[PDB]
Amino acid sequence: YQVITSLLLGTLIFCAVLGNACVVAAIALERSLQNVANYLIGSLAVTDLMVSVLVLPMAALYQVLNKWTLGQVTCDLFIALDVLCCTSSIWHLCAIALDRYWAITDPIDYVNKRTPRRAAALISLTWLIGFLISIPPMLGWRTPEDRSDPDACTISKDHGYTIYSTFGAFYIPLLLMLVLYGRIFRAARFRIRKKNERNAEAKRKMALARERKTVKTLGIIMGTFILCWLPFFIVALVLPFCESSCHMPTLLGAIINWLGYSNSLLNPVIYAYFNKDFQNAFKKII
Amino acid sequence: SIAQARKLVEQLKMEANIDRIKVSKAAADLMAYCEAHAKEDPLLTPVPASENPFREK
Amino acid sequence: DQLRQEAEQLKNQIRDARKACADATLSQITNNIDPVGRIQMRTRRTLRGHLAKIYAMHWGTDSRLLVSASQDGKLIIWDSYTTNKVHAIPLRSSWVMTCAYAPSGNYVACGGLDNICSIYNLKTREGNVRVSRELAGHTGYLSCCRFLDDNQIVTSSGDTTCALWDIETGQQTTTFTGHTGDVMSLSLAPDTRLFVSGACDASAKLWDVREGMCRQTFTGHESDINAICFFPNGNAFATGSDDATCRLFDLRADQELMTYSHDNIICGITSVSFSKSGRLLLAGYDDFNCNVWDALKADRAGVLAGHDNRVSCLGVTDDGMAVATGSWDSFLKIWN
Amino acid sequence: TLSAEDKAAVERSKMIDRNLREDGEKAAREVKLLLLGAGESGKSTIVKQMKIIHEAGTRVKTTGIVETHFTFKDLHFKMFDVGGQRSERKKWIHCFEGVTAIIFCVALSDYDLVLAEDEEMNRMHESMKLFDSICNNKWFTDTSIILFLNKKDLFEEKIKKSPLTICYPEYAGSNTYEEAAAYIQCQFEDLNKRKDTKEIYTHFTCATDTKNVQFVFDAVTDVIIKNNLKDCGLF
Ligand SMILES: C/C=C\C/C=C\C/C=C/C/C=C/CCCC(=O)O[C@H](COC(=O)CCCCCCCCCCCCC)COP(=O)(O)O[C@H]1[C@H](O)[C@@H](O)[C@H](OP(=O)(O)O)[C@@H](O)[C@H]1O
Ligand SMILES: CC(C)CCC[C@@H](C)[C@H]1CC[C@H]2[C@@H]3CC=C4C[C@@H](OC(=O)CCC(=O)O)CC[C@]4(C)[C@H]3CC[C@]12C
Ligand SMILES: CC(C)CCC[C@@H](C)[C@H]1CC[C@H]2[C@@H]3CC=C4C[C@@H](OC(=O)CCC(=O)O)CC[C@]4(C)[C@H]3CC[C@]12C
Ligand SMILES: CCN(CC)C(=O)[C@@H]1C=C2c3cccc4[nH]cc(c34)C[C@H]2N(C)C1
Repeated sequence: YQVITSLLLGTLIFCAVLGNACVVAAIALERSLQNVANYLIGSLAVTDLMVSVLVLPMAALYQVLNKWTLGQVTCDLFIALDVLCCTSSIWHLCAIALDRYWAITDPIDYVNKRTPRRAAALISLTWLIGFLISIPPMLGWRTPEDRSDPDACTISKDHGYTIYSTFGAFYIPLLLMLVLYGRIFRAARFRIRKKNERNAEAKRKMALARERKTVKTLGIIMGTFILCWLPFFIVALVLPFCESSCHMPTLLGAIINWLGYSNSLLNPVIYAYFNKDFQNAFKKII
Repeated sequence: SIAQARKLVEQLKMEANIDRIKVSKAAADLMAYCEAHAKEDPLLTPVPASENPFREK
Repeated sequence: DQLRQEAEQLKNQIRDARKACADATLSQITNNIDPVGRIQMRTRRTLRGHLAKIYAMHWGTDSRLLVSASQDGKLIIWDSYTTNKVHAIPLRSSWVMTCAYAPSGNYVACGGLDNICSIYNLKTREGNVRVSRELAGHTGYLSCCRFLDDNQIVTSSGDTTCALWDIETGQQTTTFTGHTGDVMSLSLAPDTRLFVSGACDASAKLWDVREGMCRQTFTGHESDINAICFFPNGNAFATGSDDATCRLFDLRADQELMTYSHDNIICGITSVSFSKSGRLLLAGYDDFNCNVWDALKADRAGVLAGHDNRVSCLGVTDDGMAVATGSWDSFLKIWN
Repeated sequence: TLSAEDKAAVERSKMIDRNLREDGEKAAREVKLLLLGAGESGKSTIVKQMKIIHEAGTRVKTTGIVETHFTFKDLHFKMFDVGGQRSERKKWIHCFEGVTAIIFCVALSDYDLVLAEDEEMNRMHESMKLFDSICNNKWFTDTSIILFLNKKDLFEEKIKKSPLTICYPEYAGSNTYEEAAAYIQCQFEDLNKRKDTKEIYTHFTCATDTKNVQFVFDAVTDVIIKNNLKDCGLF
């Protein structure tokens, strides 16, 4: 019955924890992996590890047992950690996009003004936004319906709070990431565009290869972010405003929640397990 | 390049007039040096950590 | 002219004399020796702080303080026992490819793509290191320098010529000419009267410091020699080259005794030194590994893996307690 | 351990480490360029063109390596001239691994001239051989090359006087500055075996004060941007 779901959630959590811990350890003990971009990739891995070791076990226990058997206080701590660690992960993706945009568009600041202090500041802002999204519900904005059911762990359904949290956790990061990666896509195309016939043909094949590569990479990043987090936040924005006539199946809600959770497992693959330097460092470790 | 040829041939003839010993004697003199100083070689025979300056004071 | 005829006649005479003096190979003489066996060395200290490739290091006579040179234009005096940076000398030219630490411990020399050997006074009244003298006169990059004394230093540069300097005056007391290619390495005999230099013409020459002429020439390698080091006895020396082979030459036998090569190594040797007793021959390779060779057996006794880019410098303490290998990975490792 | 001398030694080590880290951070903010070329290949002209009003961001003359430090548009450049190193390059060419770009200077007017070592050796052919050797080293497989074609007016006068067929027997075209210059630029670019990894930026050195330095700045910024794009997986 629930043994199959228990095994599936356990292996998902184990894979996420192992991948994030491997990325963090590789950045910690490797000396070439000690720059601003890899610092941001390590902070994202740390946030995903926190997601996988603090939120995912409790979410799986809630899913397997089909009820909350940990207490209302522990339910509030779960909701706070879930929103804080996941908003931090999304805002880490946004900060990585911003750092890439600055590195590609502004080589002068890349050479001169780019320091690890910038990475630390970006991480601090991502965690600060996560706190500003997850803490205010712990202090007010709590209708009695939240604690009205002891055998449940549901987020606040207040329209103002749902708008604030859902927008400032996904939609502002989503719009910012889309704009930044569109500008990066424009800059990359501009850089790619700029017997004799054989050399011209070789250059043209090279240009199309690079264009396909940049389209594939940006598609991978943006599609992973979208398919992992967009389905959940659409439902999180629509259902609070639809008190009735919008009954939510438990299966689909759990699926969109665990897509959001599995974003933390997919992030190390997208940002760490693809670039050459991380692969070389992991092979050197092994 | 004839002036340097005289210097080169003088160098070769000065090198060719040195006294040389048998290779067996040289090998024996290297063996004797290696075996006489083997007990005094920390790298060849591992030293205990008590008097190893790089492990314990 | 016709001088080539008697030149090759003298070459043939030298070869015939060397063959006549060769009665038994070193392996046959040393066959009855029991093997030194597999040797276990682990990194004991990892000196950190260099931010570029390390090209040279040199141990002190006290076997505790070592100097390292790297492309970031720094000359760091380490304390290997406690991993403490005693000094960090900023170099005027960041292109440094050699360094030496004086036997008295008072001075440190370095040189590189700039053709100047800079002498730094470590022990001064104010406690701040200053450039004592800048030795100029070479027309090629300084490859190696060794403090012959507290006032004399012998240099080798990429102008095919080794020189003997007087630090007090700053002039070349003696210039050693005869090499056909760039001189890459230099080693002083323990008696402080002779030195050998391995050059890019695939030959090593023995020089008389006082008399200033080449006593002997050893031509066994098939490529340029990158490293040279006397046997602790002082009657032999080992040479490392890009031929991926190490060769033990004997001064008295005036020829090669042993070849240290393996089928699994095809990368050149960048550094060579002997153990305190001379039984171990330690060589740094371009495959970021150091192979410990049984100098009397031509059998590998151990591998000092642990570097990432390329072991470029390597030296053994005078007391022989430990061996330090610096690499292009910007890390110096004490092995012991 | 708790002794005063040990504490003082560790404090001095920490201070030295802090100074080293500060110096390394300061040095990482500099763009390093390697300047190469033949003997009378206009390297000195390019260097002097760089040093006009902006420089420096009992010493003994080096004559081995010369460092030119200039700043253009808030970018710090260090250009290393190794013309005075009369020795085997392979024993020190690896010291320059990791430079942002290589400024290879070749004079267009030396196609007619020949080297003094032997008459049957064109100076332009020697420059092409040097370019081929330096463009395909195992150390500079990732390093872009900024090619400067100096002496354009002298080249124009020479080709108006002497044809280009002497330097290139396979050349077949009108003796005009545009066509001959394009042919020489294509011959130098065809020596790039690492087409997929590195790019060659060619500029004809001009008497205008800031155009050559502007070209170097544009090439360096393009190299940095493309390196960032490659790291991001977009190039
Ligand atoms: C219709 C037409 C065309 C389209 C149709 C088909 C073709 C394309 C389909 C879509 C692509 C899907 C995924 C492709 C994965 C793939 O091929 O990955 C390549 C090699 O990986 C492996 O060999 C194996 C993967 C990594 C190794 C395993 C990692 C560990 C997994 C478990 C982790 C948890 C347990 C430890 C590497 O990635 P890449 O060569 O595809 O190209 C780029 C990548 O897309 C960029 O994201 C990356 O950017 P970064 O964010 O800075 O890293 C770039 O550096 C670069 O790697
Ligand atoms: C939430 C989880 C379960 C989602 C798992 C699927 C994603 C990894 C998918 C969703 C959209 C996919 C993308 C959709 C389309 C493309 C274009 C495709 O075509 C190209 O090679 C681009 C160049 C060209 O087409 O010319 C390459 C793969 C890519 C980026 C896909 C990569 C994989 C993505 C991100
Ligand atoms: C893109 C890569 C990383 C794969 C990601 C796959 C996940 C999105 C999958 C793997 C296992 C799945 C889970 C397996 C089983 C269940 C139980 C299932 O239970 C029910 O629907 C009935 C009980 C109830 O929910 O009330 C709900 C979905 C859920 C949590 C699934 C949600 C989606 C999960 C986490
Ligand atoms: C019953 C499961 N629960 C209660 C613990 C949720 O609805 C979780 C709450 C979330 C949530 C709300 C509001 C804003 C947000 N940003 C990031 C997340 C977030 C994470 C997100 N997870 C995936 C599901």
